[PDB]
Order: sequence, then C-alpha cells, then structure tokens
Amino acid sequence: EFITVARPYAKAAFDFAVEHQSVERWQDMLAFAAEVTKNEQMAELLSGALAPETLAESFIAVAGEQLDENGQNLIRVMAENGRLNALPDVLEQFIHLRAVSEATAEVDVISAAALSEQQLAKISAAMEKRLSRKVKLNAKIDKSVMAGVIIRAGDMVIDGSVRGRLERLADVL
Amino acid sequence: QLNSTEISELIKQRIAQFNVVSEAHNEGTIVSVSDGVIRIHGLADAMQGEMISLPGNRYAIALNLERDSVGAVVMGPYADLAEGMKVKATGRILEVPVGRGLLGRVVNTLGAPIDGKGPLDHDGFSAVEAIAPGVIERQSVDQPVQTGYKAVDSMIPIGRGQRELIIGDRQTGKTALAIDAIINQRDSGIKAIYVAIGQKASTISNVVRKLEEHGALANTIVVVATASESAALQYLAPYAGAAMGEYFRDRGEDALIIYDDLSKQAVAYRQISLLLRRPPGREAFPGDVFYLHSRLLERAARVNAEYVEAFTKGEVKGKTGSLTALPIIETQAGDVSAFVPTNVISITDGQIFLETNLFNAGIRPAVNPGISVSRVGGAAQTKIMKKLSGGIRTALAQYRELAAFSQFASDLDDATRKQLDHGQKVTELLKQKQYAPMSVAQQSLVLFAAERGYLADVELSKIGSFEAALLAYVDRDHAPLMQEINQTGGYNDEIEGKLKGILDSFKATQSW
Amino acid sequence: SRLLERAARVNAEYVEAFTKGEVKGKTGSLTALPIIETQAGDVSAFVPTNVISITDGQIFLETNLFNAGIRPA
Amino acid sequence: MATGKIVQVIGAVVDVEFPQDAVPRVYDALEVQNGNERLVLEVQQQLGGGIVRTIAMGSSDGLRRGLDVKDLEHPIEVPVGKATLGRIMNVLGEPVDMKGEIGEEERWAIHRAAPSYEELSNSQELLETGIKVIDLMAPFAKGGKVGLFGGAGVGKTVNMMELIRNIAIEHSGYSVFAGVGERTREGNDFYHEMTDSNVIDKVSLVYGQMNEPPGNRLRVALTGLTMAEKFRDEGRDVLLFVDNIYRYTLAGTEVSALLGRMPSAVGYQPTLAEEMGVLQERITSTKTGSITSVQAVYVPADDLTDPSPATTFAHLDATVVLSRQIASLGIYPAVDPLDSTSRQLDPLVVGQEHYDTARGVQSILQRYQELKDIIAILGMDELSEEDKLVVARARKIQRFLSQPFFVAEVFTGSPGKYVSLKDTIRGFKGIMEGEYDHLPEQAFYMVGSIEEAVEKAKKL
Amino acid sequence: MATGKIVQVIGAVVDVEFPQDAVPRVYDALEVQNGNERLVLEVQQQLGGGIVRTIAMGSSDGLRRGLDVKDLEHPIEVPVGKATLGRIMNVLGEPVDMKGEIGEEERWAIHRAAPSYEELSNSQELLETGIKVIDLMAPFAKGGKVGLFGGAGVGKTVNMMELIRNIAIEHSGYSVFAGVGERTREGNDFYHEMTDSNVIDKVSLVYGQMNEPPGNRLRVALTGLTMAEKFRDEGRDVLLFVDNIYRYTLAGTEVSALLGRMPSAVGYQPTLAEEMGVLQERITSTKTGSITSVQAVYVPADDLTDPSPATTFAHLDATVVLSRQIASLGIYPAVDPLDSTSRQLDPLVVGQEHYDTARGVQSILQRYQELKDIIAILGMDELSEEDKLVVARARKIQRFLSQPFFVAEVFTGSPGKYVSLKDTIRGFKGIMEGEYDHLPEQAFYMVGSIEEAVEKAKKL
Ligand SMILES: Nc1ncnc2c1ncn2[C@@H]1O[C@H](COP(=O)(O)OP(=O)(O)OP(=O)(O)O)[C@@H](O)[C@H]1O
Ligand SMILES: Nc1ncnc2c1ncn2[C@@H]1O[C@H](COP(=O)(O)OP(=O)(O)O)[C@@H](O)[C@H]1O
Ligand SMILES: Nc1ncnc2c1ncn2[C@@H]1O[C@H](COP(=O)(O)OP(=O)(O)O)[C@@H](O)[C@H]1O
Ligand SMILES: [Mg+2]
Ligand SMILES: [Mg+2]
Repeated sequence: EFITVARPYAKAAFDFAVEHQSVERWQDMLAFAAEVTKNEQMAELLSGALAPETLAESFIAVAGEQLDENGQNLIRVMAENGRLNALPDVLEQFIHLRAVSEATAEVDVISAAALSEQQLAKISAAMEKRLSRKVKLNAKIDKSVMAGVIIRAGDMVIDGSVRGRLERLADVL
Repeated sequence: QLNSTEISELIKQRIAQFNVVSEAHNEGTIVSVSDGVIRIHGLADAMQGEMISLPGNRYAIALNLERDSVGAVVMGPYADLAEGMKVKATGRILEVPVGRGLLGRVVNTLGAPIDGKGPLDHDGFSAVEAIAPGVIERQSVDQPVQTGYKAVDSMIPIGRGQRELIIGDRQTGKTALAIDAIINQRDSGIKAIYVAIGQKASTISNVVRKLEEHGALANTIVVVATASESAALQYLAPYAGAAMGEYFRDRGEDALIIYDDLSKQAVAYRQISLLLRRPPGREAFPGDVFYLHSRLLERAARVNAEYVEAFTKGEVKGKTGSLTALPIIETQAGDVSAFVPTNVISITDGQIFLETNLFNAGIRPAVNPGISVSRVGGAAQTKIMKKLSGGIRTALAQYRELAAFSQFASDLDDATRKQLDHGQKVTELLKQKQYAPMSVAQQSLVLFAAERGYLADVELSKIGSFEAALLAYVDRDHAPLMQEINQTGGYNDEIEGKLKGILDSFKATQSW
Repeated sequence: SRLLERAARVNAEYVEAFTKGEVKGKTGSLTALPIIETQAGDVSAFVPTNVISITDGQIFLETNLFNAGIRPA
Repeated sequence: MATGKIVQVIGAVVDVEFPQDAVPRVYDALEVQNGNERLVLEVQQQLGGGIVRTIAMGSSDGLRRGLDVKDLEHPIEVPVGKATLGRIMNVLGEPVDMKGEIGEEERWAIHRAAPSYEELSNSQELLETGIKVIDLMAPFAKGGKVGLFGGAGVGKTVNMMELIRNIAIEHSGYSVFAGVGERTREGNDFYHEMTDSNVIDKVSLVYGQMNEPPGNRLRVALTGLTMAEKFRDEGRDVLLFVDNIYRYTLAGTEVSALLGRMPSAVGYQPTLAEEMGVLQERITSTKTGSITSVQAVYVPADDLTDPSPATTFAHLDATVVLSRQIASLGIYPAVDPLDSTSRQLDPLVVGQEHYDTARGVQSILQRYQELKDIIAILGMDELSEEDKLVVARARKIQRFLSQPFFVAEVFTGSPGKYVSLKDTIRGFKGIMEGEYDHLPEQAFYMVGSIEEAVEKAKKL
Repeated sequence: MATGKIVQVIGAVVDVEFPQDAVPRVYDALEVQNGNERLVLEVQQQLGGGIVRTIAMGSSDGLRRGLDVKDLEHPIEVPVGKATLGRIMNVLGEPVDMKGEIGEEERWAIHRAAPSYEELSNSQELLETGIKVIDLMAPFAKGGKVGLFGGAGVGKTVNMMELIRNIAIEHSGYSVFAGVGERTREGNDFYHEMTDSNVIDKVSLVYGQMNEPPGNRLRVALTGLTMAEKFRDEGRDVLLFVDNIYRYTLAGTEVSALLGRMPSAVGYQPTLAEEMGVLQERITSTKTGSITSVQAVYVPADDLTDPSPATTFAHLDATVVLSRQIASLGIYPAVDPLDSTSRQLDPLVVGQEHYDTARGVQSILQRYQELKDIIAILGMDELSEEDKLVVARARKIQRFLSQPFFVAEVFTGSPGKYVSLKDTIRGFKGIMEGEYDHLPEQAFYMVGSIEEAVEKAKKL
C-alpha cells in the first residue's frame, strides 16, 4: 500500500488544477490513467526494469487523451521515481482533496430496505446540520440490518440497526 | 514505500514544464536541515568538493551528488537556515587563501581573520584537498630540525621533511613540547604553523599570547577551530593548515606544522559520517578514517629541486622545499593498542610517546624510551650529535625493563652499580624546564660529558646547578667555540681535544 | 544440522529395502568429522555454539598444550 | 494566528506541518493547546515539504493529530537579572515555587554562540574561595571549570552552600544553581537548607529533575547558563553550579535516540563532544566579567575512559575529590588532598612559593600514608626517630586543613572563617618547616589563620 | 564516441547511465574528461536501467553529474614483460618516473583466473635467510609464501628489507615489488637504494601509496601480481614482495558501503574472504615457473583475531608473527616464537636435529610463559631450583633470538650480522643443554653466532 507516496502527487496535481480552472478535467484524466494501470499486460510492463524514460514513453503512448501539462509531465515525474503503480491512490486522494475544498461530504447510508425519500431528505438536511457541508447520500440495501439504518460519515458512524441493538443488549447481559 | 525528497510544490514545478533545466543550472533551494547537514535541490552544475554559497556569508561543501539532490555540510552556524532559501554554486573547488602575508595572523579554517587586525594580505588561493607529491618527486630527509629539548634531540631526532607523532595521555606536555619547538624555530629560517583542533578558546588565547611574548608569533601562522565550532570546521581545519604549509613547501622554503589533536579531527569526522548514516566500523569510526589521516599527513614531504623548478615555472631554480609535520594524539589510559592511535602510528615516521607515570614522578619531558623511535634516525642529526648520542635509547629500553624486573635488590653487581647509576644520572640530566631551549652546542657538550663515563661515578645530584654553571662558564669566557660548533656541527679529534680540555678544566676547578 | 544429521548408522531392513534386495543383514554407516576454527579459544561464538550443540561430541585442541609439546594437543 | 498542524506523535517526538514558506527555523519554539494546558515544542530538524520535527517540553499525552500549532518566531526565552534571585524556575522560565510571579524586566534566548576570540579576557587570574584546602591544593581559575567527585554524606551540599555564601559576601557576585536530572527530594531539602541559612537571597535556582520529560532535562542547563550570562554582562563574577553534568549527557543521548540517529562509540549520541563543548565553551572569563563553574561529575562503572568522563575531563580545569575517610576523621571539609588536582598548580601560574608549599604538604601526607600502614602492623615504636617526627607534623597538617564555615554553625557553633590565600600559605609553611612544633595537634583543629591556632594553644 | 552520462557521484563511486543495448560488461574500463585531466572508471556492478556503478581510478573531485563518459570495451590492461623491469609504474600501468614511455610489446588484463589444480607444483627446497629466528622457527622453501604479521611500528618493513637484501640480491631471476598503500618516503628510499646498488635492472616496481584514492590502492596489488604472473609464465622463477596486503582489503572496505552492500562482522565487506582469496590464490608456483613471495600483513589494533588477519592466516605457508611486547624490550627481530610456524618445520623436510632444537626452544619458552604469572605475584624466589634453571635458559634464549641487521645499521650503530643455519642450531642446542649456563644474559643481546656471545661476555 502506498497512500503515503501518493499524497504529494495528489496534492501537487490538485493545487495545480485550481491554478488552471480544470479540476474536472484532471479528475477524469487521472481516472483514465488509473484504469490503464490495472491492465494485466501493462502491469507486467511496469514491473519490468526498463529505463524510467522509455517506460514513461511506453506509458504515454497508450493514453493520447491527455494534456501536455498532465500526462506528459505527471506521468514522467512519477516514472522517474517509479511511482506509477500509485496512480489508483493518487486518484482517490485527489478526489478527497477536492471534496475538502468544495465543502462536501460523501455520507453513506445503509438499510434493510429503501427509504421513503422523505426520510432520506430529512437525513440529508440533518447531516448537513450535524456537519458543515453539502452531503451526497448514497444508500445500500444490506439485509443483515433487518431494520433501521447505519449512517457513516467518514470515521463517524451512527448505528440504529436492530442487529446492533440486539448484540449490544446481548452484551448488557 | 518511502518518499525520496520529492515534495508537493517541486512536483508542481515539474508539472508546469518537465524540462525545468531550461532554468539556470547555477542555483538551487535548500530542502532540509538537520544537525549541520543540508540537502539541496537543483544545482545541476554542482561538482563534488565545490563551495556552495548560502544566504548571509556562509559556505557548504558538496559531499554527495545524488540522483536529484546535493548533500552538503555547513561551515558555520547552521541554525539560521530554513527550507526554500535560494542557494548559488560558486564554480570553485574548496579553496583557502594562502601566502606569506598570513604569517603572524590568527585565521578561521576558511582563512577569515579572527584577530582584530583587518583583512588578509594573501597571495592567492589553493585547494584544500590535494594529492601529495609522488614517489619520484620526493627527496631523502637529511637536514636537522633542532628543538629546545635535550631528550628529543638526542633520542628522537627530527629532520626537515619528517613526520613525528607526539602521542600521550592528557596533561603530559604534548602542547608544551610542540609550542616550545615553535618557539625554538624562530631565528632559524624555518616557518611554523599551529592548528588548534577542538581546543577550548582560553587555551588557544593563552598559547597565542605566549608565542607573541617570545617573539615567535611574527614567524608563525595560527589556525583556530575551537570546541564550540561546527564539526565540518574542525575536521577541515588541518587540511587548511596543510594547504598553508604546502605553499612554503612548493616555493622551496622550510615549514613546520603542528596539528594540535588529530584525535579530535577523527571524532568530528565520525560525527559527520554518522549523521550521513554511513555504516561504522571498529570503535564506531568510519572505514575511511585511515584515509582521512593518511591523505592529510603524506602531504608533509621534502621535494627535490626538479619539482620546485617544474612547479615555480623555473623562477626558483635549484632549491629544495619541505614541510615538517608534528601531529599530536591523545590516548586514553596510556594504551597505544587502540584504533586511531595505531592508525597514526602507522602513518607517521617517528613516534614520541609521553608517559604519564614519568610525568608524575617529575621526569619532564616524559619521553618514554623503547616505545619512542625515529624511523628516519641518525641521518636527521648533526654528526656531532649522531656520534655522541649513539644507541642510548636502546640502552634505556633495557635499563628500564631490567630495573623493573630486578626489583628485590641490586644482585649480580658486576657493573650494575655503574650501569644503573649512569642510567639514573642520564635520566636526571635529560630533565629540562619548559621555555628554556638549549642550543646544539650546549646539548653536545652536556651529552659528551655524560655518555662516555666522565660522570658515571659522581651521583651527587645537584645536577641542574652544575649544568647552569657549565653553560655560563663556557658562554662568558672559555668558548668562542660555541659560535663555531653551533654553526658547523662538526666532529673532529681536534675539537674533541678543545672541548675535553674545557671539560677537565671545569671539572677539576669547580666542585659542581 | 540438516547436513550433519545425514551422518547415520542405518539398520539392515532399511538397506534391504533401499537396494530392493541384493543386500541383507548388513548395516550402513556414514561417519562425519566436521572441523571448526575458534578465535582465541572462545566457544561462545555463533557457529561454534551451533555445531557444539548439534554433534555427539567434541575434541578440543588447545594451543597452550600444543606449544608445550603435547601433540596431539 | 496559528498556522501549523500536528501530523505525527510518537512518544515525545512531534511532527508538525507548516506552509511551504512559513517553515520555522531550527531552534524556534512552537506551542499547542493540549486540552487546557499549553505545551511548548522545541524544533530539532527541518524535513522536506514543510514538515518540522520537534521535541515536546512537557507531557505528550492527549495530543491529537491535526491540532493547531502556533509558531513563536524566537527560541525559548527565559527571564533574567536580579528578579530571579531566590526563586525556583523550570526550563521554560516559569515559577515552580509558589511565591507568585517573576517581575523580570528582560528575557533572553537560551541559545547563543560562545564569546568570540577577541572578546575573551587577555589575562589569567585566581578565584579566592576562602577555603584552605581548595585554595591551597586545588586553586580556582576565575572562569575555569571544577569537578566534584565525592559521593553522599561527605558534605557536598555544605561545600556548595559555603561557596555560594563566600562568592557573594567577600566578592560581590551572585550564583546560579542548575539541577539537571537529580532527585526531587534533594532539591526540596536543598532549598530548605539554603533558606535556613540566609543564602537563598543570593542564588537563583533552576530545576529539571528525573521525573521530567527528556527535553526539560536537556535544556535546563542552558536556562541556568543564560541566567549566569545575564549576570556576567552586568560586570559581575558569577558561580554556576551544575548538579550533575553526566545527566545532561545522558538526556542528550535519550533525545538523540528519539530522533533516530545512529549510535556512537559506546551507544552515546554521535554529537556528544559537540553537545558538551557547546555548553562548556560559554563558561569563560570575558573582559566584562566572568562565570566560574562547579560541576558534580559521575563516572559510569568507575571508568575514567568512558566517553562521557573522557569528554568532560577535557574541559575541567580543577578537580576536587571528597572522601568519606576524611569525614570519619571528623575533618570538614572532607577534601582528599592527595587526589584533589588543579592544572593551576603551575609555579609560573600561581608562583613558586605556593607551588612548593602544596608539593611539600602532599609529599608529607603521602609519606604519612605509608607510615600509618607500618604502624598498623608493627606498632608505633618500630618507626625510627625521623619517621616519628614526620608523623607528628603530618597529623598537624592533616588538621589545619579543616575549617569552620559560616553556614556550618548549626553543627559546630564556631563563627566560621574566611582565610586569605597568603595566610594559609604562611600557616602551612610554618607547620611544615618545623615552626609551631611546640603546640599540640588539637590547637590546629577547626581554626582559621595560624595566629588563631597559636592563640587557641594558649587558651588550651 | 562518448555514449554515457554520470548520474551520481558518491565519493569514490560513480553511477553512469548507458543505452540498454550498449551497457558495458562488469569489469570494463570507462573514461571521463574530468576538467582537463582524463579519469578512468572501472565498473563494479550492472544496475538495472542501463546504469552502472564504477570506482574512480583517480581523484573524484570536480566531477559534475551529466558529463559524457566513453566506453572502452576492454578491462584495465598494463604493460608486462622484459620492458617493465627497471621502471616504476602506476596502477593503470602508466610510467610514473620521469623517463619516457614503456617499450612493451604486450599488455595483460589485470583480472585473471588462478592456475588449475593439476598445474600446481610443490617444493621442499629449503631457502636460507640470514635471520636466526626466521629460519630456525619458521623455515620457508623456494616457491613458498611468507607472511609477516604485526601491529604498527613492530618491524614488518625492516624485516622485509632484510629479506630482500639477503635472498633477493644473491638471486638470479627477476623480482617484483608492489607498494600497496604504504609510505611514498619508503618507496623513494627503496628506489634510490636499488638504483645506487645497480640492481634496479632486475626489480620491477609498482606503487599505489597511501596518498592515492581508494581505487588505486584496491587495484595496484592486482597489477603488480599480473607482472609477476607474466614472469612466471615465461618459465622463470620470480620474487614478489607486497609491502602491505592489508591495504587492499581496507580499500575494499572503504568502497564497500557505497556500493550498497550490507555490512558484515566488524564493518568489513561481506565479500572479504572472496576478495582476499581471488588475489591470494593466483600468487602461486606452477609446473612452468615459481613465485617466491613475502607479504607484510598489518594487524589492526594489534588484534590477531580481527577478521582480516584471521582470514589471511590460512593462505600463507610460513607465518612470522611480530609482537609489540617483545619490541618494547628492544629485542629486534621482534618475532614471537610461540606463534610463528612453518609448513616446512617437519623432520622429513628439515631434518631431525633442526626439528628437535626448534621444538625444545618452543617448549621452554612456553614453560617460562607459564611461570610468568606466579613470578609476577609471588616473585621468583618461590620457584623450584628446576624452574629457575628453565627461566634463566628461556631468558638467555629470548636474548639470543635478537640479531643486528645491515638495514638497521642506521637506527643503531652495530654492524649487521649474517648467521648460517648451522651456527644458529649449534648455538641454540648449546644453550638449551646448559653448556653456556655461566654467561650473563647481556652476553647474548644483539650478537651473531654464539662465538660472538662468548666474546661479548669478556667485555661485559
Ligand atoms: N618540562 C616541564 N617541566 C615542568 N612543567 C611542565 C613541563 N612540561 C609541561 N609542564 C607543565 O605541565 C602542565 C601540562 O602541560 P600541557 O598542558 O602542555 O599538557 P598537554 O598534554 O598539552 O595537556 P592537554 O592534553 O590537556 O592538552 C602545564 O602546566 C605545563 O606548564
Ligand atoms: N563544614 C562542616 N562542619 C561541620 N560539619 C559538617 C561540615 N560539612 C559537613 N558536615 C557534616 O556532614 C554531614 C553530611 O550531610 P549532607 O551535607 O546532607 O551530605 P550530602 O550533602 O552529601 O548528602 C552534615 O549534615 C554535617 O553533619
Ligand atoms: N633490527 C632492528 N634494529 C633497530 N630498530 C629496529 C629493528 N627492527 C625494527 N626496528 C624499529 O622498528 C621501527 C619501525 O620499523 P618498520 O619496519 O617501519 O615497522 P612497520 O613497517 O612494521 O610499521 C623503526 O623505527 C626501527 O628502528
Ligand atoms: Mg595540553
Ligand atoms: Mg609499517
């Protein structure tokens, strides 16, 4: 795992994208590179001890949909350091940074069944009061909850599932 | 998975345009600062050993040219520096100001004056790091360097172009013997240099004014790197002192240099090496350390006249130059079976070992025979001193070992009452007070009067008054010969008769 | 250990099975005499400790005896 | 306005991240709100990318990541001057006594360079301490370092209190006492014994004891020293007591290990001889004033070759050894005159008469040391007629070394005496060269000048 | 032409990047224009990306990264054969005296395989040296290896100069001397001794003295050994003197960490024993020619168990161990006879009388060693009247082992003595059986045969 190596590159890419008003394009560009990083043949090439320069050129070629500023520079700098396998994380970090500056939170909700869209809108407005961000709910239908909902807002979690209450009662006994 | 000093805004600069080399190769930026070691980014033009100029007026020495950054050490107070400071590469390999005009000045290891007397009248600059003259450019050391001391000049003779280790425990007269040699060298044309390494400033100030009192300071350069100062200054200081001595050497003159503790230079270099994370060896010293002292001390050399001609472009035709080094080493608890003492014993020519037991017992200077040697030997001496002093150090080697073994009584008294009274009489005669240098004439007549028996019977003691009378009686009346024998060093049966006539006249007339 | 534990005496049934007949009654043997060098007679070193732990016995040859003339020491 | 963020916390080491341009310098002090209490961090290294690695001058527990850190633009600063006399402070210059507040007019940073070469005093001078044994056998250079090697019970504390008293009353200086890495019990009882002797008004105390995080035990000595330096600039002669410099070395070793640097000769930090010299080089005489220092020294495993003693002895000018045998004899101060040493016993430095007087006393005592052993097995009457006299003079020299202290009256009642150097030279010349043979040995015991010895013999 | 670029410079080691289709092999030479000079690099490793790690055969200062380097496609090669006899050469085979170019017809790569096993030859032909202890205790044969072990200042070089004088002048074949990391002063004094003795026409000289950077010291032993191998293959018999082999391994230790290899037992490179054996195994006699060799082997800190001495001991045939204790006595040659040995000290090779004399000398010197601790505590009087006789004889033996040397004729005034094997066994056999029990110990110090000791006894 290489969160720690991806942090500098993500921060540099984002801090550059706001100097040139193209965060939205950079995100899709990094997502394209992160997908090319996963291929079975390309992952065999990245493991191979080619010279950083020719390995970078062998990586530029498979992605022409890329700015001069973005691909031909970021990919080369990451190749000189041998960091290209970090791209899937440089993406996620980038997204996160964006969500930070845009004052947004990707709250996740989990339930045994669909919510009434009044429950869910109340959840949105209430989390937006609990936090200080525009929330973006996404639901999951997990049956083991059976009733109630889990609201996860990053490291904070609120558990109202009947299974959670049952197992807590199990440990009050 | 670890980072390698690539950081957000440098990556952003590379993002702006990959070929940032379109910017100047002449400069860079500090990236980190830790314990006097510095990491710099940029400086594509930097070359190893180069002086890098920092904001303010400070320099760093480029030690490492790595894939993307330069590792350097700061020659001064480093705490004032911070990330992002712009830094410029002077295209100069580490160089110190040098010249005859430095004589009588006290200067930092960079040749910045430290007395209050203003700027330097230096001749030019010379590289601090250099490779000593090759095997074919040397010449045999065959000229004396007389010291003040009767013991060393008789037992452990030093010649112009020799290297003499002065090794001993703390507070045994290592500095006293070296500065008293510097004092004796004035009025003999050989220059001197004193390099204080890791010394406390009160002591350096004391010896500087003590050299000024005796008139020696006008003859000598003093290089000071006190105990408070950055380790890069301490280990670089002896190479600057050698770079100053080497100028006189290459101009066909004579110079003498004292490195006032190589054993602190080694510790400063160990600090610099362990801060750079290099694997240490025995006693945690780096593997380099022998190369550290060797490349420094082999520079002290005597060169033939063809080398002086080829160097000075013909200007000095037909004179031979030399640099005479006397490094000091301090050893814990008197053992020489230690890594750094044995390293320097392996490099230097001779060895003066000063012993703590003798020093406490009042035998000063405490030159321990048997362990101390001169690998140049008699060729350094004036032939009078050579012929008179013969083999006495080996005689004392056995006299010491036998008086140590035969402790119960003076049994088997064949001649041991003569031998051991002679060895006591000689050890008592070699004792000498500091700052009282004896000319070669005075040493020669005293050692003549001692060595071939003429006073082995009279264990009167009272010896110091007998000598102080003898040298006055010959100075005032008996010997115009003093001016002659101090000039020629000649040994002749005619002069032996002249001197033995004086010896019998004094020994008959004066009851000590 | 996996080198030295290969020196073994082997019973007649192992020999008779290994050779698929053609030998009977006889026992096989391999005897190993490893040699180790110690620095100034210290046994507390690493490799001397391991090999002294593995083997069935030790013949200690000492320089103080060898110098005195007791040979083999 | 706070600008940094805590990014790591590992033991006492805290990493904080700043904007790329606002990075603090090396020895700057930051601070954090650790709950309600504020906490001070001293920077130690600048890492890449705005990260800065610091050591906490306090308890590290309770620190979150992401806490706001405020960058003070200067190093640790402490109060200085007269205002600090009689107080007790910690490293940060905060009163740990409870007498309220320090009304200092000025504050000084604890980090600075030693005096320049042209600034040192172009002279060498002695410090008349007023104690016979020290003034005779181990004189003090004004601006020198002195080691104390005795154990416990030997009266070390009373020696320090007598020095604190004499440097103030007879001279006109002050004193600073820096207790680094020592028991809290001893500092408490030392404070009580100094206030019960009216010397507390003349000494300023700083404490970092064993119960303190490493950074406090590291920087307390520099706090004490920078107060002594403020006294120096005023033109005075100052005494600085370091209650155990070996613990300063050992706390530097602990901090070095925490920062992750490679271990040096015996596990000590690689920067040992620098960290020691950076302290000991500020204790010098200057052509405005002077700081003399008395440092209690501890030798690990009784090894004078260990890197810590070996580095400390390079700096010491004098060495006073305290022995329990001399105390069992009821002789105070219990200074051992045979092992006590000073490099100022140089006949050119102190004069021929003083030098030869000290050498004679020492020779007499080390002859008596063997005659005592002969007596112990053969009886008194085996000694020749000459030895019986050197014994009679040795037993008198050995007692003229004792002295009454102004601070020891609570034990002996005697008014206490300050003896000038030339007067003890006279007295020991007398006793040594057979004069004053005609009075009993008890006439010398616990007395001042030798005229008081003859008058006591009269009364006796 | 120039096809590669520098990408790193760490002290003595340099990293160079090449196209992946042209990367050099693992011992090729490379060339760089360092300022105005020409610097040769020897490649030690192939890293992955067309990069290559090399050691600089010269001063590394002044090297920028990004310089162009030129790929010489052959290893380092040195002149060899008759042409190289009366001359001094660099590690690169370049002439270092001021004479013209070398007139060689052939050049050899300095990295070569050792001779095969069926090609070796072994000889029993005892070679006589003037030195009583060396041939009595550790006699060595023609075509064997001699090694001199000692700390610093014990006599290694003076003894090697005596061996050169006593064998190498009254010897027919050519000779090779390699100075590996020793003093240039001694190399100049040797070269002028040879040239003023008109024997220089037979002695090829190579120097890589202790002022040179690590690469020259590392390779210079291999380039000297190549010249010895060439003279061996011509069918001649050759003398090879190596003035400190330890420096070869030390230069490897200095380089080893920079090449990225994990340190071993006491710091040494992991490859210490292979680096040493690859050199040592090819200095051997074969069926076409023989090399007789004397190596000085410095032992650091006098520690005979340091890995480098310990791993060197296995290679040699005769090992002479010098010791500082005996030299402190002044008994030169300071051979320890209880540690020196030879392969040739067998009764079938040497003969029974020699073998018995040498074993008796060892036996009584060992018995004296066993007595020394009880002599130190109790004193000699307690010994048996048998024990005192073996002590007196062992001490007389220790004196008679000393000998004056024609080369030590400038450290002492005594004339040098040459002692034949017959006279030394005749004297040691005489001493052991007590026929000289009446002479004093000083009669044996620094004499030749025993008939000089009987004369010296008369003059006391
Ligand atoms: N020949 C002598 N006779 C009398 N006193 C001497 C003699 N030589 C030196 N001394 C004195 O002994 C003391 C020790 O000498 P010095 O301080 O030079 O020793 P050192 O080994 O240089 O000290 P350090 O190791 O601490 O640098 C000094 O006071 C010096 O004056
Ligand atoms: N100058 C002196 N006069 C009389 N008694 C003394 C003197 N110095 C020390 N003592 C005695 O020695 C004792 C030692 O105790 P203390 O000073 O507490 O030892 P430490 O300070 O080493 O712990 C004192 O309490 C006192 O009884
Ligand atoms: N036979 C001898 N006579 C006198 N001195 C000797 C003798 N052998 C060795 N020495 C002393 O040994 C010292 C160093 O010898 P050297 O060969 O240079 O030692 P190494 O080379 O082992 O360091 C010289 O000063 C020399 O005087
Ligand atoms: Mg000194
Ligand atoms: Mg040698």
